[PDB]
Amino acid sequence: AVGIGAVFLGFLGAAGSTMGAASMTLTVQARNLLSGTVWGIKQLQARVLAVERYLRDQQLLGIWGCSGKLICCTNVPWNSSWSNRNLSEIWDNMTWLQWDKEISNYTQIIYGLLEESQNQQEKNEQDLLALD
Amino acid sequence: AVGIGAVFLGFLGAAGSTMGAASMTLTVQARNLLSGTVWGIKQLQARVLAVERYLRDQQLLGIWGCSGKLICCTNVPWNSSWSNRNLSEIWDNMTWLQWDKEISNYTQIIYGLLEESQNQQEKNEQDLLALD
Amino acid sequence: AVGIGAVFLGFLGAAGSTMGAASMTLTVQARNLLSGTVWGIKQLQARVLAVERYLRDQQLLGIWGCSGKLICCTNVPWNSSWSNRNLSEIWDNMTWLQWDKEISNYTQIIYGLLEESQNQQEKNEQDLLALD
Amino acid sequence: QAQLQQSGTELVRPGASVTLSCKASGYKFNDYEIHWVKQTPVHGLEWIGAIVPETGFTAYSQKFRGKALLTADKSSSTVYMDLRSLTSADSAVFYCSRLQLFGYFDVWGTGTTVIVSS
Amino acid sequence: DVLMTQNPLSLPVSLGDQASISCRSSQSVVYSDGNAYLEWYLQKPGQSPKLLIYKASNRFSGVPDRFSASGSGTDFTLRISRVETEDLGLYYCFQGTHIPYTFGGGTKLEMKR
Amino acid sequence: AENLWVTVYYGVPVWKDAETTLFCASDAKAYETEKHNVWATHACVPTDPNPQEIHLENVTEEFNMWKNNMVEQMHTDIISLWDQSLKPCVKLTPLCVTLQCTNVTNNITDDMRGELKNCSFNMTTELRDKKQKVYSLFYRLDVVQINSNKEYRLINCNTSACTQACPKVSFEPIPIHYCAPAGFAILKCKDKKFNGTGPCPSVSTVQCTHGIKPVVSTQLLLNGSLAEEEVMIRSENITNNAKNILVQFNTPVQINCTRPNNNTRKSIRIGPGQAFYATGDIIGDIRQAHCNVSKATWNETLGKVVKQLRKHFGNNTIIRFANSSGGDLEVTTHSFNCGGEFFYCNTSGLFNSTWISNNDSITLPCRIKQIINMWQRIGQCMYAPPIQGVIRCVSNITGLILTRDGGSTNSTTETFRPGGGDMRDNWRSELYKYKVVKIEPLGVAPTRCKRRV
Ligand SMILES: *[C@@H]1O[C@H](CO)[C@@H](O[C@@H]2O[C@H](CO)[C@@H](O[C@@H]3O[C@H](CO[C@H]4O[C@H](CO)[C@@H](O)[C@H](O)[C@@H]4O)[C@@H](O)[C@H](O[C@H]4O[C@H](CO)[C@@H](O)[C@H](O)[C@@H]4O[C@H]4O[C@H](CO)[C@@H](O)[C@H](O)[C@@H]4O)[C@@H]3O)[C@H](O)[C@H]2NC(C)=O)[C@H](O)[C@H]1NC(C)=O
Ligand SMILES: *[C@@H]1O[C@H](CO)[C@@H](O[C@@H]2O[C@H](CO)[C@@H](O[C@@H]3O[C@H](CO[C@H]4O[C@H](CO)[C@@H](O)[C@H](O)[C@@H]4O)[C@@H](O)[C@H](O[C@H]4O[C@H](CO)[C@@H](O)[C@H](O)[C@@H]4O)[C@@H]3O)[C@H](O)[C@H]2NC(C)=O)[C@H](O)[C@H]1NC(C)=O
Ligand SMILES: *[C@@H]1O[C@H](CO)[C@@H](O[C@@H]2O[C@H](CO)[C@@H](O[C@@H]3O[C@H](CO[C@H]4O[C@H](CO)[C@@H](O)[C@H](O)[C@@H]4O)[C@@H](O)[C@H](O[C@H]4O[C@H](CO)[C@@H](O)[C@H](O)[C@@H]4O)[C@@H]3O)[C@H](O)[C@H]2NC(C)=O)[C@H](O)[C@H]1NC(C)=O
Ligand SMILES: *[C@@H]1O[C@H](CO)[C@@H](O[C@@H]2O[C@H](CO)[C@@H](O[C@@H]3O[C@H](CO)[C@@H](O)[C@H](O)[C@@H]3O)[C@H](O)[C@H]2NC(C)=O)[C@H](O)[C@H]1NC(C)=O
Ligand SMILES: *[C@@H]1O[C@H](CO)[C@@H](O[C@@H]2O[C@H](CO)[C@@H](O[C@@H]3O[C@H](CO)[C@@H](O)[C@H](O)[C@@H]3O)[C@H](O)[C@H]2NC(C)=O)[C@H](O)[C@H]1NC(C)=O
Ligand SMILES: *[C@@H]1O[C@H](CO)[C@@H](O[C@@H]2O[C@H](CO)[C@@H](O[C@@H]3O[C@H](CO)[C@@H](O)[C@H](O)[C@@H]3O)[C@H](O)[C@H]2NC(C)=O)[C@H](O)[C@H]1NC(C)=O
Ligand SMILES: *[C@@H]1O[C@H](CO)[C@@H](O[C@@H]2O[C@H](CO)[C@@H](O[C@@H]3O[C@H](CO)[C@@H](O)[C@H](O)[C@@H]3O)[C@H](O)[C@H]2NC(C)=O)[C@H](O)[C@H]1NC(C)=O
Ligand SMILES: *[C@@H]1O[C@H](CO)[C@@H](O[C@@H]2O[C@H](CO)[C@@H](O[C@@H]3O[C@H](CO)[C@@H](O)[C@H](O)[C@@H]3O)[C@H](O)[C@H]2NC(C)=O)[C@H](O)[C@H]1NC(C)=O
Ligand SMILES: *[C@@H]1O[C@H](CO)[C@@H](O[C@@H]2O[C@H](CO)[C@@H](O[C@@H]3O[C@H](CO)[C@@H](O)[C@H](O)[C@@H]3O)[C@H](O)[C@H]2NC(C)=O)[C@H](O)[C@H]1NC(C)=O
Ligand SMILES: *[C@@H]1O[C@H](CO)[C@@H](O[C@@H]2O[C@H](CO)[C@@H](O[C@@H]3O[C@H](CO)[C@@H](O)[C@H](O)[C@@H]3O)[C@H](O)[C@H]2NC(C)=O)[C@H](O)[C@H]1NC(C)=O
Ligand SMILES: *[C@@H]1O[C@H](CO)[C@@H](O[C@@H]2O[C@H](CO)[C@@H](O[C@@H]3O[C@H](CO)[C@@H](O)[C@H](O)[C@@H]3O)[C@H](O)[C@H]2NC(C)=O)[C@H](O)[C@H]1NC(C)=O
Ligand SMILES: *[C@@H]1O[C@H](CO)[C@@H](O[C@@H]2O[C@H](CO)[C@@H](O)[C@H](O)[C@H]2NC(C)=O)[C@H](O)[C@H]1NC(C)=O
Ligand SMILES: *[C@@H]1O[C@H](CO)[C@@H](O[C@@H]2O[C@H](CO)[C@@H](O)[C@H](O)[C@H]2NC(C)=O)[C@H](O)[C@H]1NC(C)=O
Ligand SMILES: *[C@@H]1O[C@H](CO)[C@@H](O)[C@H](O)[C@H]1NC(C)=O
Ligand SMILES: *[C@@H]1O[C@H](CO)[C@@H](O)[C@H](O)[C@H]1NC(C)=O
Ligand SMILES: *[C@@H]1O[C@H](CO)[C@@H](O)[C@H](O)[C@H]1NC(C)=O
Ligand SMILES: *[C@@H]1O[C@H](CO)[C@@H](O)[C@H](O)[C@H]1NC(C)=O
Ligand SMILES: *[C@@H]1O[C@H](CO)[C@@H](O)[C@H](O)[C@H]1NC(C)=O
Repeated sequence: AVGIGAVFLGFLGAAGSTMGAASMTLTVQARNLLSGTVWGIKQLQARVLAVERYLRDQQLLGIWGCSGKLICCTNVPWNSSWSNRNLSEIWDNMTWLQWDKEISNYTQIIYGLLEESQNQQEKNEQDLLALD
Repeated sequence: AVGIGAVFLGFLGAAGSTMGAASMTLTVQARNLLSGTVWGIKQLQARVLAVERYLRDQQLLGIWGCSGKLICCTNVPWNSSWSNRNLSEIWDNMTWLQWDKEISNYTQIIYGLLEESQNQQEKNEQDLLALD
Repeated sequence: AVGIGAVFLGFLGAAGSTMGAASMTLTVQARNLLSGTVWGIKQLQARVLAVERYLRDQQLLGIWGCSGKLICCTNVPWNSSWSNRNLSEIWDNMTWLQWDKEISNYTQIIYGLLEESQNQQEKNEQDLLALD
Repeated sequence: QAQLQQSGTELVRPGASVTLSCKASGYKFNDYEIHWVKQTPVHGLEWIGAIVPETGFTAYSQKFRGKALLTADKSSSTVYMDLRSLTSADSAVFYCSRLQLFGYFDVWGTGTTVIVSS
Repeated sequence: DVLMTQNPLSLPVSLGDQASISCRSSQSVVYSDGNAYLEWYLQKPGQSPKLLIYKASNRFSGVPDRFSASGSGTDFTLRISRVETEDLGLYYCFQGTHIPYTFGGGTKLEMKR
Repeated sequence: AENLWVTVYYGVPVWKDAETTLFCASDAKAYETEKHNVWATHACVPTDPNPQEIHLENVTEEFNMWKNNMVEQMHTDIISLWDQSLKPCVKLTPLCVTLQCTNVTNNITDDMRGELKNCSFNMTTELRDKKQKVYSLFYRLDVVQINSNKEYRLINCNTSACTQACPKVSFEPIPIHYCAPAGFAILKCKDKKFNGTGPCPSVSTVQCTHGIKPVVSTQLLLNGSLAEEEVMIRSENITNNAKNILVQFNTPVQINCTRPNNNTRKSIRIGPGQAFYATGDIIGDIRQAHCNVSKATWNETLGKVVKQLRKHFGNNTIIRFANSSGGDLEVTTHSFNCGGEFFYCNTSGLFNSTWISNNDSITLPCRIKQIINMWQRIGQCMYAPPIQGVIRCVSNITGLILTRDGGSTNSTTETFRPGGGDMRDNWRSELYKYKVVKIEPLGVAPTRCKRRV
């Protein structure tokens, strides 16, 4: 038998699993994002829009200093205001859908903090490079 | 009041400011680059061309070893022939438009030097990795 | 005279040269990949498909931890099963076409090994970052 | 020495929950995934669920989804089933079995005869 | 969903003869990878099920050449030659490609005296 | 340790409700010739075989078959396919001419008196300076008298010119699969008692939907999917009588429709490369078209739907079935296409019953038309060429489209009448279990990581 693990390795197969376990199948969704007269026009528009969305996401990741990485550790400390929940709870009980629902309110704040942290790190790198 | 700083943070808001100050709003233009029957065909062609231009710029940056960075320090020394101007002058008096007008002549030379420097650094990395 | 080196620096100019020598003209092909009613529709479809192919290749490279690099050294050891051939033979006698013909069978195995190695390295980085 | 050990017989009242076990020994626990099959004479052999100890992924079948709760402990190399709301139809023999990706049920357990009676 | 039909319910056979078990799938079992994961399992009275053949063609581990399986897609058949006393038990066919997996109806091998 | 930091994840399995442009897929076998079909699409890519369906454990999703997209898209795609299949065909502008019609008393039955007219008219030939006197048989529903002599004209001549359907193109529906593009997923509700709206505890993700046949009909869903467990009553707002009630059967009801007339086709050259396919003399007796359903099977099915409706309208309620109140022929009759012929059947015998709180067949007569106004549009009419021989088709009644009448106060009686006309309800009966979501691969979560300086 193939086994039920292949299901876990399928597209969105870990959507119901704990986010800690779902963190091991990021590449599946990441690759699915680029999978590949009026009807042709509509199909082409959809493809172009998908490409634009992927490029915007990649540009954001690069702007945070996370270019080329699927998991990127940052310098922004976690605020208890966003979520006072424990680490074990988050990474062994909840799923990414539940977590997204919980933290959807603070997402823009976190994005701005990441941008500011990357800018500060870039200028600190440039200033230490003003010193060496 | 919102304040005049939000104007500085707008698209091209720093076009008239000193390049030293304009260096702190690069992300605005970088993000604007990806902002998002005959009429539909023309719009789609424009979008595809914009995507192609952005990808060409990113490929160039990567070819210089500057992938994912908005400010990238390099190993290519600055030639006095390109501009004998001081550092304070450049980064506290001129703007990026004036500077582009001044150095438009040597841009291809600088690009070739950056490519050669990145190739040399890559092969030196590979050769030190031939030694470790 | 311009010299025969400019031919070596042309598109596919090193296709017949030894892969060791052809490794010094990767940027030419890399840049050519992005070079730039029914007829317009077909041209637009071709351009979109080219962009999608380039983005898929870049995503693969990033998934292997090789983002932004044309030559990327990895942690995956070379299996003698794939090719028992020597190093001098490969990099001073054969060409990339011959080598591709030889190793076409094991390409997917190597790709999977690269993905697994990058995942292991990413989680080891995250775990050492669980320790610092 | 790959072997799977499970409890022999558990007698409980209807409407209660029972916790079985399947001890994995003699082989790396992580690599294989443990499946369970019931042995009954009326419904035949049926697959209940299968767990991967690494990620904890739990796959079930609609024929026993819900009440069936499967848990594992990596440290002790154990897989358990917690079956709730038992009825007379649940009295059967449960075999815990191991499997590998694109593999086969090479080794099985001794079975666990469960009786639902007050 | 994948109904695993096994016939006959009982398969009388004399010692040293050949017994054939037929097992038909409702739909195709071939997985995307190209392999068909259909397995035959035998349960002796008082013993847990034992794997016999995996992939519907490969022998589990030095199982007798008597135990040979063949078929394709919808139809799969298991053949047992030179029936011995140790072959008594219930034969079950099982497919392992589509979730939920299912077991065969079951064939009861009966030796003849 | 207590100091937690933001970690960025790309590829997270999270999604949101979204609308996109799904791409159709058709079975590979459909590519074996038979390119002459209204629904045969070159755009539709071959169906990926051994389709994979991943079950999402512990996932609960909110579905809404009534606000669902991917039904409007299906309607638009079907309409566009219909128009595309009609572009190359002959435009019947010359057919808008005076006709000298007379009754066909040629071994007709009492129920077919005046239904067919024998009309003679002058027609253009392949030469611009020559005219031909020709005759054709026209159904009374297609000709209107204009006022001794008796002159008629085609019903459409004061609205638009009809486009003759290409005789080789087939109207037989073929399954069509809708597939999600990159960055999107299709979620299927696997609950077998799902009433079309609200949470769905059992969910799965599929690359493409099941093959949905674009069957066009009214008052009766034909050749559709069947409920797995029980008859399903689905409505946007059951209390609101203005909302149609979609009924899905668990077992099909066979309906046998035939056109017993042995029709003869006649080709008339309208111009250079233009042919008009007229109806010649009918070989044999002339008899009414009709459809048959089993009396006992229909009674059992009606009892079951009544049982399921009482759950919404109280146990001690009188449930009545009545025929359509009125409207155009399309909505007041069970419309459908049977082997290229368009039927309009009087279902007054199917919906004639009152239910108290505690080998025969039903023959319902049908009428034929050749001028067709599809999709409730005006100004785009299609002329259906006649078909030689006897027409016969067998279908399954897999559901109903009902409408409840507004009662004063609580009159302990509810009367339901057949409805339809809007084909979006026909697609909605097959796409109720599907929804489209957009992936949101970017996720930020606390981890005990920190980056370097
Ligand atoms: C619900 O679903 C049911 C079943 O899917 C469906 O009933 C079926 O409808 C189709 C379409 O009308 C029927 O197919 C037609 O069948 C007749 C009869 O012959 C068939 O059956 C015999 C005996 O089984 C077979 O031996 C034979 O091979 C056929 O399968 C055919 O005469 C029809 O062929 C003509 O039309 C085709 C349209 O594509 C053409 O491709 C074909 O070439 C034929 O046209 C040619 O000949 C014509 C006559 O000479 C001529 O006028 C044309 O110009 C052309 O030259 C067609 O294959 C099928 O039999 C039905 N099955 C049953 C069991 O009834 C229901 O219609 C459907 N309900 C709804 C509402 O959609
Ligand atoms: C719809 O209405 C049209 C009218 O336009 C009908 O078509 C006419 O049908 C009648 C009756 O079938 C036809 O009359 C018959 O014509 C046959 C062919 O005509 C040739 O032969 C006659 C001499 O007989 C010539 O004058 C003529 O120019 C042709 O060369 C004749 O063979 C028939 O004669 C037979 O019957 C008569 C009856 O008295 C006998 O005396 C004869 O000996 C012989 O047995 C007969 O005359 C007429 O031709 C048709 N006209 C056209 C234009 O088609 C359709 O039938 C009608 N359809 C329906 C469904 O109602
Ligand atoms: C959908 O289908 C239903 C039935 O399945 C139709 O309902 C029927 O509609 C007709 C009207 O079209 C009703 O009228 C019946 O007409 C018969 C024919 O009438 C001719 O013959 C009589 C002489 O017998 C002449 O007087 C008359 O002028 C016509 O020339 C009548 O014979 C019927 O009368 C019978 O019943 C009455 C009442 O029981 C007796 O008194 C008579 O003696 C005779 O036995 C009758 O009048 C018919 O009744 C309707 N049927 C039902 C069951 O209600 C729908 O109209 C149809 N829908 C559409 C849109 O067409
Ligand atoms: C098709 O075209 C023909 C030819 O134009 C039409 O026939 C013509 O019809 C008119 C009027 O019906 C005829 O005029 C009448 O002639 C009679 C007989 O002499 C006379 O008594 C009347 O007072 C009137 O003048 C005309 O003669 C006739 N011509 C021919 C050659 O037949 C025909 O009506 C058109 N329509 C159809 C359906 O054929
Ligand atoms: C299909 O099934 C869904 C749920 O399975 C039905 O929706 C639910 O309908 C009930 C009432 O029938 C709603 O309860 C009501 O809630 C409101 C607000 O809390 C309250 O004020 C009312 O007194 C009543 O308790 C329930 O909220 C609602 N759930 C959802 C998710 O919408 C739906 O009515 C069914 N439709 C059909 C046609 O069967
Ligand atoms: C499903 O349909 C029913 C019936 O159409 C809806 O209930 C109706 O809701 C309207 C409000 O939109 C009620 O009208 C109001 O009535 C009160 C008291 O009579 C009056 O003071 C207001 O000015 C207004 O006219 C109507 O009475 C009520 N009828 C019934 C039978 O409930 C229901 O809201 C619909 N459900 C959804 C989810 O839309
Ligand atoms: C729908 O059902 C009606 C009956 O409700 C069918 O009408 C019946 O059709 C058969 C065969 O076409 C007729 O049989 C004939 O009977 C006479 C006298 O016995 C015999 O001499 C003929 O050789 C032929 O066998 C029958 O008379 C006729 N009427 C009745 C009342 O049975 C109709 O055919 C059905 N149509 C469909 C599409 O199911
Ligand atoms: C609609 O038409 C179909 C034919 O395509 C009818 O099915 C056929 O119905 C006849 C009955 O006249 C069946 O013949 C009978 O078979 C039984 C055994 O099932 C036998 O005991 C009888 O003596 C008789 O020979 C025939 O088998 C059946 N065939 C199929 C494929 O269904 C159907 O009854 C028609 N339905 C209506 C409502 O008119
Ligand atoms: C729904 O069923 C009712 C009852 O069966 C139908 O009512 C009947 O409708 C017919 C035709 O509309 C009436 O026929 C009569 O025809 C003569 C012919 O000239 C006409 O002069 C009369 O004014 C009348 O239309 C029949 O009398 C009538 N019967 C009753 C009791 O109302 C109704 O037509 C059916 N509607 C549909 C859409 O099926
Ligand atoms: C809808 O249902 C009604 C009632 O179930 C049907 O009306 C009934 O039709 C039958 C059949 O003709 C009538 O029986 C006949 O009565 C006459 C005397 O009037 C008798 O001479 C005949 O031998 C036969 O027994 C019945 O009286 C009549 N009842 C009523 C209240 O109208 C109606 O035909 C059905 N309509 C359809 C389209 O099925
Ligand atoms: C209308 O409803 C009838 C009855 O529900 C449908 O006929 C049924 O079609 C299915 C699928 O084609 C048949 O199952 C098949 O059986 C054969 C063995 O004969 C098996 O080899 C296939 O793998 C499949 O399981 C089913 O037997 C058949 N029912 C009967 C009584 O023959 C029909 O498909 C529906 N659609 C129409 C009429 O358009
Ligand atoms: C030919 O058909 C016409 C109808 O198209 C018959 O004329 C009358 O039509 C009305 C309705 O339109 C009926 O109510 C009458 O019963 C019909 N007959 C009469 C005499 O008015 C006409 O009778 C039919 N026969 C002929 C020879 O023309
Ligand atoms: C409809 O009428 C046509 C008349 O053309 C019939 O076709 C004839 O059928 C007979 C007997 O099968 C043959 O001997 C003739 O050669 C046929 N002629 C033609 C031109 O095809 C046809 O069979 C009739 N249809 C039905 C159902 O009775
Ligand atoms: C956390 O949020 C509070 C409230 O917005 C704010 O005052 C504080 O500065 C934040 N701290 C960090 C580390 O983000
Ligand atoms: C600067 O430019 C001059 C003139 O082109 C050239 O000779 C010299 O090598 C250049 N030096 C550097 C460091 O670029
Ligand atoms: C540039 O800096 C030097 C510092 O030694 C100074 O002498 C010179 O004047 C400056 N340039 C100008 C244009 O003043
Ligand atoms: C090399 O290939 C052989 C045969 O597939 C395999 O057994 C071995 O593990 C491989 N080793 C490496 C380092 O890839
Ligand atoms: C590869 O190098 C080894 C060095 O020990 C040598 O013995 C061998 O001959 C070389 N391969 C070939 C094909 O000569």
